[PDB]
Amino acid sequence: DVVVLGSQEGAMHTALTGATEIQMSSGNLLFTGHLKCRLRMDKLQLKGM
Amino acid sequence: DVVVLGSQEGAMHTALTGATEIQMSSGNLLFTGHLKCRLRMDKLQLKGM
Amino acid sequence: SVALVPHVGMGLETRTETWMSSEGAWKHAQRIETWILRHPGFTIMAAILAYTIGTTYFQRVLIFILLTAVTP
Amino acid sequence: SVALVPHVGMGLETRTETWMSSEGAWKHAQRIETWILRHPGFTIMAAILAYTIGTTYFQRVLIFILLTAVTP
Repeated sequence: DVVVLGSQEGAMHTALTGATEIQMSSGNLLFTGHLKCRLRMDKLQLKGM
Repeated sequence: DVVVLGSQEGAMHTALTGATEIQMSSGNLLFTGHLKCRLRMDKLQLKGM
Repeated sequence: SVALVPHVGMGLETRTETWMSSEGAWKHAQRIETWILRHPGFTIMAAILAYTIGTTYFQRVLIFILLTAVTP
Repeated sequence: SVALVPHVGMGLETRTETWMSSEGAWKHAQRIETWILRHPGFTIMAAILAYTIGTTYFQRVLIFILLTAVTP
């Protein structure tokens, strides 16, 4: 006989522990992660001396 | 913020692997398991000699 | 969760097949083989540790198969 | 199932807490401690095996903590 194994949503969440989560409703709203700038600053007064 | 962890029905089934299953709809209909008779047989013809 | 403690050697057996019918055993073996196949560097590290500590051959093989099986 | 291979040392970390926020580690430790507490006879058997094979003290302690951790 046949048996549906049931929803594995809880087992899915227990699988994806240790992974960062993200809100994704409006296209994408991606979060936590880093990036690397090089910064050039000539072009700068001190808001008036 | 709060997060429901989801249904663990699949994780439940994966937990209760290695256990005998049982249909239980009408009160109980218990299955696989053993018992021990001692059998006395005096009281027996051979359906006629 | 109830992802583990998978009710294995508790007893309570019978003549009939219980729930997964000899599929959970192959499940366990195939997932640990798959995890060894994905991460060879930890296998090499475990082999080096087995060669360093112990140093009698049977002890080496024992702790190597254990450190392959220590993964959660 | 996806009860295991729980995406642990894959990398990909960040400054922020990932999913269970240091609850899965204590989950793992507490369930293996609970399973040791329920089944003392296998712990005694593992201790006897650790005393028999190996026989240098560090090897004994290593394979004893491993045979406590070999449970699925």
